[PDB]
Amino acid sequence: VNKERTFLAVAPDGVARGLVGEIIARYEKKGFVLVGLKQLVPTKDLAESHYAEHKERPFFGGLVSFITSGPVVAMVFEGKGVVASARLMIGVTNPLASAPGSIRGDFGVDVGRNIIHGSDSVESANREIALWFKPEELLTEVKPNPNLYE
Amino acid sequence: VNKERTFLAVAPDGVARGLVGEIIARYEKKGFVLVGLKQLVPTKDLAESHYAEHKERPFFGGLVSFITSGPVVAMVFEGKGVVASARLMIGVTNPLASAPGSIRGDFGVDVGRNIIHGSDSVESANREIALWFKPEELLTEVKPNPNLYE
Amino acid sequence: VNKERTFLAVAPDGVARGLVGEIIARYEKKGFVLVGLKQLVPTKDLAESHYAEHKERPFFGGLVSFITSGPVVAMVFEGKGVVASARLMIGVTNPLASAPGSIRGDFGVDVGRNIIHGSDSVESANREIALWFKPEELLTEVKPNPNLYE
Amino acid sequence: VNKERTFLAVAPDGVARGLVGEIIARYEKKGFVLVGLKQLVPTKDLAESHYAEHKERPFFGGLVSFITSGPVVAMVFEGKGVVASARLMIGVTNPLASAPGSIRGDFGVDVGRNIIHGSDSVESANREIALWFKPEELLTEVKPNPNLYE
Amino acid sequence: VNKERTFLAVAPDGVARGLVGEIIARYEKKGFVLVGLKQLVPTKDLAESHYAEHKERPFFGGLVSFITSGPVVAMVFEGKGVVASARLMIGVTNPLASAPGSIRGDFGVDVGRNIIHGSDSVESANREIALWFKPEELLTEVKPNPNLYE
Amino acid sequence: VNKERTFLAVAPDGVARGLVGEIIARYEKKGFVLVGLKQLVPTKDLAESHYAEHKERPFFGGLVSFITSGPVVAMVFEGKGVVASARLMIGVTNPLASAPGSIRGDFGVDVGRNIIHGSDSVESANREIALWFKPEELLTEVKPNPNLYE
Repeated sequence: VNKERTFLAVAPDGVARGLVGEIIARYEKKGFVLVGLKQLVPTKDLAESHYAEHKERPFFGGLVSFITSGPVVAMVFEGKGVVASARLMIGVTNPLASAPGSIRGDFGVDVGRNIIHGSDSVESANREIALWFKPEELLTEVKPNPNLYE
Repeated sequence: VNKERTFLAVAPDGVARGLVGEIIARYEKKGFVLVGLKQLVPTKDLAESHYAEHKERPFFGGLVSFITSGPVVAMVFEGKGVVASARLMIGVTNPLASAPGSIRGDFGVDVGRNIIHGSDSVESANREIALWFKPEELLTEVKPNPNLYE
Repeated sequence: VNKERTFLAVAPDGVARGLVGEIIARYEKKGFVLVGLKQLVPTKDLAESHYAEHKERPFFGGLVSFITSGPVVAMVFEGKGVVASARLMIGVTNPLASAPGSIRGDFGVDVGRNIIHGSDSVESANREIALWFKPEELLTEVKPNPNLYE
Repeated sequence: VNKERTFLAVAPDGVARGLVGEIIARYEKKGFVLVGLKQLVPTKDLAESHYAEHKERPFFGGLVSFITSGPVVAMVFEGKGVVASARLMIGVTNPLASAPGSIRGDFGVDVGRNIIHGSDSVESANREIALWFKPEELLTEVKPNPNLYE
Repeated sequence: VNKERTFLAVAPDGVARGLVGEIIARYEKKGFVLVGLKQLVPTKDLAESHYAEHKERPFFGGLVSFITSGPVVAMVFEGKGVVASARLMIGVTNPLASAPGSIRGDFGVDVGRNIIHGSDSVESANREIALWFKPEELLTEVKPNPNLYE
Repeated sequence: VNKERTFLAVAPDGVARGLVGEIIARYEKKGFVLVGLKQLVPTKDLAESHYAEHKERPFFGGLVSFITSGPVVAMVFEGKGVVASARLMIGVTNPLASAPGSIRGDFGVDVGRNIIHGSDSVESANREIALWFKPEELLTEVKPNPNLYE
């Protein structure tokens, strides 16, 4: 379905470096539709749930600490295969090993400061969206450019 | 003061044409700091107050109708002389008469579809910000790049 | 009317410097629709008529000589106020005095090599189009992005 | 030989989305020389021959139908290894699986709307060029930037 | 003469903000040729002579202090009317009043941090070049793109 | 360590094609810090040592001849994993086989004219830096953007 959605968050380092518009521009050009958008400084509560998956790891605390250290730009994009597509556009965990052309490949150098996060699955996406956004904050009726899907 | 703020709104046509990231990128590069950001579909109530200034004019109704016809990306930027600066970067009322380099000059062709709106004064900016944003939605402590102001 | 059209020609120097896509991209982003397009090496006959206006001037010969010295990319764009708009985007006769943001302002330095030409009027545009293109080479039914005109 | 040539066609969806200049700009920057260029609305006849290879497949009809549904920008580029090079720059069949940096990777989301087509071989290129262009429409003497080949 | 030259210096703030390549790219695209280039941290001695013109003004000290506070990228560009042209591309003294499209117009907000300096005259250019560069550091034989001058 | 450094040289073909600013801009955006920079026309002596590794090969002479045929822009960048990172951003030996997004992938077509060179190892980097730069020409105290490393 072309109605798939994913959650993307530009971390405090991405915001601080002025990469928000550049990042949004990439997904806009790809043809994905913005369904939700907002800047905010996450609470520890939100941060702990978002990173629940790494809670057994020692670096979990560092993650939670940083994400709540400054403004975060939260977004929801809609489109066919957007979850996997968004991840490909982001690159890999290590920005230094990410290919030129991808977001982290073009702008990142440290794992601990890798600019942006994207849901790694539909289930994960579903969870994160309901975590960061209230249903009323999401576009209900969505219509991509008419030249995008056959 | 470098703490001046202005209200910018990418109208439904700007959003529909995928120009949000491109527009945000311009103000980010200029050095202005994003203090508020969110996408939404404005209510007639919000739309009528926002355009209060043209309420005696017949085109007022067309304005209100269009702004509420689709998603709008609302933003607040902070910085020295940002109100006047943002307007210069946008161009003039008629996109066709706007200089290449400005937003409307580069992307617009019709007055009725001129992509983005920016407060025309500090007083107007003050009013519009409190209209579109709740205080809790705005960044309290702001810190621009350290190489921007002497 | 939003059906106005203008003739644009990237001269041999613009082509040689690889500026064709960059130039077309500017008018595409503005919202104008490509109605005709083709690369060719103009004949002296076509060149003399195109520059008829300067035929009494001594530099007329230099113009005709250069335009026929290499490939030229001929185009027709459609849209509201496109004739005047296209000229503004091009800049002024002297590339050095053209504003940054305009085509010649960004890429030119010599009057004798000013990259591109655009009709200076509707009447001139009408004449040039019929000069460079056969009616069958022009798009009949044109439809701009639906978010461009109110 | 640096005189190799390939056929590239921006499909109706690429044209409709205003990606022509952007696409041409990529091949220009790479150093390839434009030998042929023109916009046109293909006839069913031309469309059926162009896609002859898929004529035994059921999706063949959909291909022919779409390519003839709107304007197409046809081009011929010359240069060393241009056929294989152009394909790499385009990406793979599925735009969603194409790498960021490639044309489809940056702008496409659906197989049925993958923006551009490029010959997959020299033999195929030879055939397609003679299909879309008349010999008189192609540049005879070509000269790339002098700093491109040793 | 197309052999005119001007001195351009990206101040410590321009370097710190990662705008060097972007700035050089603008003059390269314009067609001007780089005749000298180097990064360095200026001595007070060099700084005082460079700003000699403002030595009677109280802000003179602030200028000298800042330019020597970090790395500076010094460059010399050659071309027709480059001195006046370079200034137009830079913008005006107040970055906030500079037009979008110009360097300061796109990236600056404070007079005290206006990214780059360019000689304001041929005489001034002549003086500054001999101030920052040794003759052996400048290209002797220069050859612009052959499609730039008639 | 985030203090790793690598040597990058834009060959005469890269300079001649006006790609210096574009190339520097890529490494600046990545977050690497410029520690050394200068344009020069290398002597045969410098050229022979730089290419010492291929001195037993017949193409060695062609390398030395070309690098000394025109201006070269020499640079030193600092950052975590910059040596390997810079190579990834450059692409592979054959520009035609380099991925879109990488420097050679976007701008090159011939092995003998592949725009830029980057040290292939820390040891090689150490050697090349001391070859092209004098210690006094390199920045001593370096400070990347504060949002780059955790």
